[PDB]
Amino acid sequence: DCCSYEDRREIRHIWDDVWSSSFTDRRVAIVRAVFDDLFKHYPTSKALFERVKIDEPESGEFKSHLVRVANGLKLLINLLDDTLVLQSHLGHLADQHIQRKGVTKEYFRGIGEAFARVLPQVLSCFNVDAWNRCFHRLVARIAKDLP
Amino acid sequence: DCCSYEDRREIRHIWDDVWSSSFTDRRVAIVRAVFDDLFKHYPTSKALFERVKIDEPESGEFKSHLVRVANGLKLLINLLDDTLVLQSHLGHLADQHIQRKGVTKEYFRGIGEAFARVLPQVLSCFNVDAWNRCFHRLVARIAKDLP
Amino acid sequence: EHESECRGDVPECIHDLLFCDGEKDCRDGSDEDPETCSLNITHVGSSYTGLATWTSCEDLNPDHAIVTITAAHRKSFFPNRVWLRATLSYELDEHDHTVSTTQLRGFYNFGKRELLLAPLKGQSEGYGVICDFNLGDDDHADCKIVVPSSLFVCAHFNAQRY
Amino acid sequence: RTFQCGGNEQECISDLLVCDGHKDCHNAHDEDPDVCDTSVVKAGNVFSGTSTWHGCLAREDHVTRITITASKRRKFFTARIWLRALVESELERHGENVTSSFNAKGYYNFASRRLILLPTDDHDDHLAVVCSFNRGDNERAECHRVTEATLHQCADLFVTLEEHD
Amino acid sequence: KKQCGVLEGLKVKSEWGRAYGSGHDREAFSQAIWRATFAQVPESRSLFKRVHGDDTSHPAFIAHADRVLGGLDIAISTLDQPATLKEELDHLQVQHEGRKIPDNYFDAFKTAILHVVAAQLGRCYDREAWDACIDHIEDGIKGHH
Amino acid sequence: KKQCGVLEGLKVKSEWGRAYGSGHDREAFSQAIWRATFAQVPESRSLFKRVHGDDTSHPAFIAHADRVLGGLDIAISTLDQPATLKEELDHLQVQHEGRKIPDNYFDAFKTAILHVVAAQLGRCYDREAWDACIDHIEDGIKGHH
Amino acid sequence: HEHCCSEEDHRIVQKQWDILWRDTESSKIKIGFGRLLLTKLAKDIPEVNDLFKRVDIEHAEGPKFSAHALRILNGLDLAINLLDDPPALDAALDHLAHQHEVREGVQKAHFKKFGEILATGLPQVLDDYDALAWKSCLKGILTKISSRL
Amino acid sequence: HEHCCSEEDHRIVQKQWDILWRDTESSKIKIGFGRLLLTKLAKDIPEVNDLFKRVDIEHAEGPKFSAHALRILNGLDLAINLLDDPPALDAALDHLAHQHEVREGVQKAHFKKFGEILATGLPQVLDDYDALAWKSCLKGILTKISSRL
Amino acid sequence: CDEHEHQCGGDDPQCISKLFVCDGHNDCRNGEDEKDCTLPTKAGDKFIGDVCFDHCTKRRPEHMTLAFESSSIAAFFTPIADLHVHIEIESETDEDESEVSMPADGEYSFADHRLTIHPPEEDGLGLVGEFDGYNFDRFVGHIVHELSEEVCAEFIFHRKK
Amino acid sequence: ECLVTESLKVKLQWASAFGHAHERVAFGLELWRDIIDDHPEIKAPFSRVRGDNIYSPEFGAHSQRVLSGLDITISMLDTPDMLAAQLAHLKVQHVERNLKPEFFDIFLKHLLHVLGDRLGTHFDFGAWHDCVDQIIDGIK
Amino acid sequence: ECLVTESLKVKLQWASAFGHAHERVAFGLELWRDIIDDHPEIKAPFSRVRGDNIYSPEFGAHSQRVLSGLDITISMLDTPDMLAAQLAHLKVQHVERNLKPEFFDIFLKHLLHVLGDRLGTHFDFGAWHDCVDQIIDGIK
Ligand code: HEM
Ligand code: HEM
Ligand code: HEM
Ligand code: HEM
Ligand code: HEM
Ligand code: HEM
Ligand code: HEM
Ligand code: HEM
Ligand SMILES: [Ca+2]
Ligand SMILES: [Ca+2]
Ligand SMILES: [Ca+2]
Ligand SMILES: [Ca+2]
Ligand SMILES: [Zn+2]
Repeated sequence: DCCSYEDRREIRHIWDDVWSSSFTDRRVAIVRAVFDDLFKHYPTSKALFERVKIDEPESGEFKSHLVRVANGLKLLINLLDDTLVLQSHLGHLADQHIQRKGVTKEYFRGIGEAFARVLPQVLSCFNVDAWNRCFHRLVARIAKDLP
Repeated sequence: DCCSYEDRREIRHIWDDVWSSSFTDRRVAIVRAVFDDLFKHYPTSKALFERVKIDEPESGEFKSHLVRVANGLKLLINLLDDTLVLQSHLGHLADQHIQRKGVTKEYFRGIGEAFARVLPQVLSCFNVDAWNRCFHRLVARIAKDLP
Repeated sequence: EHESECRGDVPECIHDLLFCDGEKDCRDGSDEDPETCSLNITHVGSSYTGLATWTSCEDLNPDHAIVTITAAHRKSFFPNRVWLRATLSYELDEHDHTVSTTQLRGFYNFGKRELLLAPLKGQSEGYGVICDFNLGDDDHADCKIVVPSSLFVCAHFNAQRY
Repeated sequence: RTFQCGGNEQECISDLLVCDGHKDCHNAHDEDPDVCDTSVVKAGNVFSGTSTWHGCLAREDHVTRITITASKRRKFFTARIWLRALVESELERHGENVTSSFNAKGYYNFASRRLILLPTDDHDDHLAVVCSFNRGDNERAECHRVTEATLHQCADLFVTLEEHD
Repeated sequence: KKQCGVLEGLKVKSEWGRAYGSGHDREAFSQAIWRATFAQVPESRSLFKRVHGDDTSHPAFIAHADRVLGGLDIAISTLDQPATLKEELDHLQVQHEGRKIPDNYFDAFKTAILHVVAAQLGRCYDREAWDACIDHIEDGIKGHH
Repeated sequence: KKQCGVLEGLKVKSEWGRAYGSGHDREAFSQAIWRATFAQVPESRSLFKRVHGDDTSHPAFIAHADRVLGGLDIAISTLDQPATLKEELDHLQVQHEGRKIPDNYFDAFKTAILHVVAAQLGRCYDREAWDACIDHIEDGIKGHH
Repeated sequence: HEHCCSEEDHRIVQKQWDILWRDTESSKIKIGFGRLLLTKLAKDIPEVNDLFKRVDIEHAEGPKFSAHALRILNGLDLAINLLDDPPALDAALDHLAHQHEVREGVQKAHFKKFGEILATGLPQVLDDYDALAWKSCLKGILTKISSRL
Repeated sequence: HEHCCSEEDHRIVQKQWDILWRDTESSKIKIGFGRLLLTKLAKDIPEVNDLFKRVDIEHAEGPKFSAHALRILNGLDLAINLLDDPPALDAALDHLAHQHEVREGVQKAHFKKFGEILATGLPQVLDDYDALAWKSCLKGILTKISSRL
Repeated sequence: CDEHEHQCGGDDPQCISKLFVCDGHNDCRNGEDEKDCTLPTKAGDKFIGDVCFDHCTKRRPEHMTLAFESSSIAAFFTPIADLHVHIEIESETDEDESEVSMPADGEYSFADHRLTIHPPEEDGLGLVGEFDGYNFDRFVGHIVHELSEEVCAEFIFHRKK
Repeated sequence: ECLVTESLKVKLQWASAFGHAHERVAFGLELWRDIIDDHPEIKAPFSRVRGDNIYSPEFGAHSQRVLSGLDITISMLDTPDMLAAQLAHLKVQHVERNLKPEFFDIFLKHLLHVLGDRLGTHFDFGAWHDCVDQIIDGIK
Repeated sequence: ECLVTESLKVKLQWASAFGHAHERVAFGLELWRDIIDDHPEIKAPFSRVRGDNIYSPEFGAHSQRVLSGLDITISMLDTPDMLAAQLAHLKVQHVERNLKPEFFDIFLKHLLHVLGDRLGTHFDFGAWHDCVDQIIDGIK
């Protein structure tokens, strides 16, 4: 349960395969497919995003959201080489979720499972373990005070 | 009695061995050890530094002095690749000693001997000749009008 | 990249996907002469070893690496590749002699004269391995234990055959 | 400063073990007799060759003659052959043929097959000579005259062991 | 063993990007594929008699091949836009109906593609996924299943 | 032939910096030194029976070695701070008194260090200087002269 | 559990820890740094002051302590420099465990704190610091050292 | 006495003196430069004007002198370009001595001055100038040239 | 050795000017500069080149014959032998079928076993083949832009025996 | 006016310029430094994220978060419905502070200056100005 | 406030940034240029050392002398008794001229700006500001 440097390298690459195009289309479908798996398992969470209009999947008010989530993840990964900064924004990323009433420590462990089930389908050569390891370290710090 | 380019290179290296640390301690002890040899041979000169309180070796008012001397030498050597500038600051360095009443042309030839006796003890692989050559060229110009 | 030179006197470059496919693709046909399409390397039971010195994925101090071929067939209609399966084994504790043995899948590229193996998918996700036999003959190779995912070099070992 | 072992079981060893008597490499190539042939620099061996100057002296292409005077090998530290040698340089100066020679002390390192010869404090300022026996044999070596400090290369010198017949 | 859905599409669409490539890699990629196809069903050579199917290396055929993959590109490159894909496939469907092409050949051509693509991608390549999608694309050209 | 004074200290302190080095160079530097020591006085192996002195390459001993040089570092690294050095030496002095270590061994160990250091520094290395200082440091550990 | 402080991980630590000893005045540094590190420990947990009493921690600049500052700081060096040889490092650390076992008063919570302190200090002297790599390694070290209390 | 204008020394001079002849219009340069150099000499020491009278120094731009400007400036070239072959350079310069010996009126003090002038001029056309190296070499040259007067 | 110098090899190297190789004077201690002065491409000889990389020739031909018509060495300057060569070419398209035999001057420098064949057509394209040193029955022929010296065509030439 | 190509051009150039991992922090830093030196009035609202010391991790984090958002917006230039939404979303996170609309005109000035260095002469100033502008006004 | 580490950090970074031989003159030059372009009022007191032409040897010399002193001060941050003395010594060599105390605040601004470029993102702004500042006030 330690995010090794090698593992970081693994991810810093794995990502370059999902976050290839500079066109929303792809990243969207993936992040979406991730959430759909979160909702199919922890339906409760669904309600939390009425603010962004999840009832209107193709809304755009919501699509944009998905992107922000995606990009927020992108930002994390693309910080794995600058530890100190990552450690800070990682905190800031927590606070943005602590003030979001209704976000459990569980929902996170849930979205984690999500990726681990989606990613292995959108690209080949996915080191599920390596991902899982460093993703957990990231999640843990984000929802340390969330439950 | 010509300071060759090779010789300059020799020194530009020899120095990097004495002026290693960015901590006074070392350079101090060396420059001091140099002066102690100047005073043991030309005791007259001693008096010249009452202004900096040589009577208080560990004073600090004096230690700082030693450093300034050291650094002034450092500045010289680290200029050997920019001839034209060296030739000017070399003059400026003279004027700072001509206005210092009591500084003979001799005392300089004396501090020259000093290094040539000290340096070979603080570091190995010291090309005494090469040093001597380029040090003389430096001294000559400094005390051209000093006697 | 993706091209290797004919073995003829003329250093012509043809695509990897064209060596040993039954059709003279090189100016002189060097891409089809036996000295090129020798299966000598991909022969069942073939084994190459050297001293693996790790530089990126495991404590381990230089130990013995052994990539050996376990089975290999060549689809009748697609000769360019000799699909195969092998095993990569490397010593763990030089003292009690524990040793890791991961099963691999992959092929052998006639063009690049390179052996490319990766883990079978679902077995502790171990390592892969790339061996170049550009050393002149069919018994010496420049192998490097990689991480399947990114082909990033976990360790390197110059190997010999037997 | 490291020694590469057998092309099969490749691995690095510090030249402080280069050839010390204890099997350090997996293939023990760091004790293989042929690596530590004392004969490379056997006392009495003489190396000559032309010294072309391009760095610290206005000398005409002359010849240098490195000849090993003596050679001790500490029984408690074999990794190095300590040795004394005589360096002569038959060069032409004002008028006729002169000879600028000096006594040297140094060592031979098996790992790199390097021979370093420094002047025996000969206060006449002579350039330390340095030879590498990278040529596949113990007969020929690639040398350079250098400043003991920077090791800056003043001249190129390719020597060959003189025949004894 | 799997259906060419949303994800499996994105995967193939991506992997195809790498395998297809460009320039010479392409002129060969196609070459390889066809050789693999014809090697399986030599009978089919007769259909491309119009575009020098006798000599796979003839410019006419080279064009043809590079031209075929072209469509396959459009197909794959739009597995995430059912609307459009539908159209391209339908378009192809037409250029093909009329020619007595047995489901037998399409099968071989798929196999060909798969084997070559696998050879080209080395390690990162999901077989089932491609199979599923190449299938869905072929179905759209035959009309059958 | 010379005393470990102010300058001779600075010299050794500096040269030691180069010879000591780090990482593997270190793990070897120490290795070499001990091998040279034990080769001189095999009798002494008996003292390090506790830390696998029988096999110089055993981790336990590797540690020990790397651990010893460590102190020597502190010693040398403070030849310009009599106050502190004094302390470190004294500290060592204790960890050693009690063990029947003859001035005979220290002598060999010094020789070892010197020979290895000389082998490591190539050309820029003052023998007398080191001898003088290694001595002063050893004296501070024995209590004798 | 085996991905903690990996080859790359420590290869990094080692590289970064070396940025420090570039200048010959290592003593002045090691001391000052180690001095501060121990001080800031006694600051957050005083029951420590009594443990380091033996080494005159009362006089931070006092040779008695300065020497100590080295020994410890220098021990950490040893640990780091043996990171690429687990068996050796292991032994090296186990030994450190015993040297702390017989020093009553020293409890685990002390190391946990020292670790946090060390982690906040390093990045202040090293411009290039990889928190993740370091924490991973420092943990393994500190733990094995206090595994006897 | 043998460390003056060493291999590195002149290797430098040579390299720096070449920065000049990069463009094909060397004539325009050599002339203008040599012209100025001689002019600035007659400026500080007039008894010179009479020596160069023979070459119509009165008309600086006059072909008579422009040609001369070259010959001299070009001779300096020869000197510099033979710096890496002492025996040749020697001979080459000795010859120049004789060409000046039979020209009465030309005294040593002239060269000393021309040297100072040349040393103040070069650095004005060459961005990369190593005063030390040049002075060393120019001295050796100027001296050997005037060693007959 | 430097850019414009010839290496004499042996167990004791010596750099001499390329203008001295095969000049009649023994300039090198060992003599290399004078013991290997045999002209490879001499009158009557023919060389067949097999293309393998052509990005400029007007015909992008499969082969290319190189016939040496005449060759004469100036009695006082042995380091360079002047040649007269006909570069033959067998092209064949759909709209036509051409044959060519462009003539060009050229020299061979014993200095570096490199024959330079001046541009035949006024398209700034010349041939430059450098010999092995020991072979002389096969040389790589680079077709270049004289002015630039850009390589844009490589042919392996074999002596037609 | 940012049409179809004028976007792709930026979307593409942004890629090369921005970069990956550290290469970015470097960019962000270089950017904000030039901005703050020109108009020190900005160190004010950046008080929460240690704007006094831009080299600090606190600010560094911020720096990155910013550029990231910029990345998003740029990656939405082709899809209007998402951009219009995203932009509106950003405007809110800003309006809540005393922000002189001219600050953005400044930010843009530099962002272009910097990309100018990074991209060189190929830098399609036109495309960017026309395009990034459209992203600023939606937040100004 | 410049304690023990905050110094070593500077002492260390100064090393890499400043450099050796020519690398320095380059630094000095780059520094003074940026300073004089920002506040040409300074070309005044530098009249003695041809401040009009910073590329001149006369000024070049000066430039170096300056940086050197800065080196000294920095190398004394650990030893207070020497610094306090050295600083006092520098104050004198300056006070004798019409020197607006703000000039130094300027000098500092740039010295940091420059080191920023040289050192990159690793540059410990905090440490420097806290530390070099103390050196200026002792001369201001
Ligand atoms: C993989 C880790 C996650 C990342 C990287 C992430 C990222 C983000 C980001 C960047 C925002 C938008 C902040 C803004 O622009 O105002 C956000 C908001 C939010 N996140 Fe997450 N998030 C993650 C996981 C989760 C999980 C597991 C939940 C729980 C279901 C969650 C619930 C929310 C909610 C409801 C919002 C508010 C959106 C709104 O109404 O504007 N997030 N998240
Ligand atoms: C190796 C050459 C020397 C160098 C590089 C050198 C350097 C210096 C420097 C930099 C200063 C300080 C100027 C200032 O900051 O105000 C100085 C001052 C002075 N130098 Fe030298 N110096 C050298 C040799 C000598 C010698 C041989 C003497 C004669 C004994 C001498 C006597 C003095 C004196 C007495 C001062 C005045 C110090 C004071 O009262 O502030 N210097 N020197
Ligand atoms: C998914 C696979 C296939 C795709 C995407 C495909 C695509 C194409 C395309 C784009 C053309 C060129 C149309 C034109 O520009 O005129 C073409 C032509 C043709 N296809 Fe296919 N095709 C596929 C499978 C097959 C198979 C299995 C056969 C039979 C072995 C076949 C037989 C033909 C023939 C004979 C032609 C016309 C040749 C000519 O132009 O004379 N195709 N195909
Ligand atoms: C200047 C040279 C020497 C220095 C600096 C020195 C330093 C050290 C140090 C630091 C230790 C480890 C103490 C600990 O952490 O428990 C040690 C242990 C020891 N030293 Fe020395 N030592 C020196 C010479 C010698 C000599 C000459 C011998 C005898 C051949 C010797 C025998 C021992 C023994 C047997 C141990 C204890 C081994 C154990 O831990 O079981 N030392 N020495
Ligand atoms: C990773 C950091 C640490 C290392 C590597 C380390 C290293 C050392 C070393 C080398 C000694 C000296 C043994 C000797 O030569 O006799 C020592 C002693 C000691 N350590 Fe640690 N130590 C560390 C952390 C701690 C912590 C967290 C505490 C705090 C309670 C602690 C408390 C002590 C005490 C009280 C002594 C006794 C010193 C004396 O009086 O001689 N150490 N440590
Ligand atoms: C290093 C610089 C100098 C060089 C290399 C040099 C070179 C020459 C050369 C080549 C000639 C022409 C000889 C011929 O072709 O007949 C010449 C002539 C002469 N030089 Fe110099 N010269 C130098 C310095 C001087 C100086 C310092 C004086 C100043 C008094 C001087 C005075 C003359 C005179 C008067 C002539 C006679 C020109 C005539 O009327 O033909 N030269 N010099
Ligand atoms: C077009 C470029 C800009 C974009 C895309 C942008 C984007 C952002 C983003 C995403 C945040 C982070 C919000 C969060 O996660 O808490 C932010 C915060 C902020 N922005 Fe901007 N911004 C831009 C320009 C500006 C300008 C011109 C100013 C300068 C005065 C500014 C002032 C702020 C402030 C003060 C904050 C909040 C700092 C804090 O979190 O304490 N932004 N900006
Ligand atoms: C913190 C950085 C500074 C340091 C450490 C410093 C250091 C020095 C030193 C050592 C000298 C040379 C004295 C000599 O040898 O004669 C000098 C001279 C001088 N400084 Fe500064 N200085 C600094 C900042 C300033 C500033 C901000 C100004 C700009 C107005 C300034 C104006 C002068 C002037 C006018 C001189 C005398 C020039 C001359 O020699 O004619 N200094 N400074
Ligand atoms: Ca073929
Ligand atoms: Ca390792
Ligand atoms: Ca050994
Ligand atoms: Ca000849
Ligand atoms: Zn000699």
